[PDB]
Amino acid sequence: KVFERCELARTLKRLGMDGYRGISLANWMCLAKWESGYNTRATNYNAGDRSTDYGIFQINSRYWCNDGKTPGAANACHLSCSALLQDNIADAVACAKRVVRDPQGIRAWVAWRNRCQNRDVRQYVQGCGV
Repeated sequence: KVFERCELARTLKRLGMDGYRGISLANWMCLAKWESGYNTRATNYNAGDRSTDYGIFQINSRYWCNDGKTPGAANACHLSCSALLQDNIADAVACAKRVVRDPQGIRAWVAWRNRCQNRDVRQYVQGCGV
């Protein structure tokens, strides 16, 4: 499913993402936008290390979810990577919450550093009523 901007903003707030571990809703929106373009079925294979990024937040199989084919990987979210390809984003959100509970926080995604960090991210939530 490809979410519309404000539709996603409202869904994320209801799932308790606003201010989670100090991360504002607009930051989560900026992350989803640059990671998948708000697309829940997005997958990206990394030929370099044999891992795959899954879903709206593009969560990596090396540490967060199990897909069976990634070498010496972990599954911190205790989920099949398939769970991160559903239209219902509850599982993806629960896993994203787990990722930021680590010391790096939102910095775990290099895309956030490149496209969101130190920028005016207000635009991602403007007019959405959140």
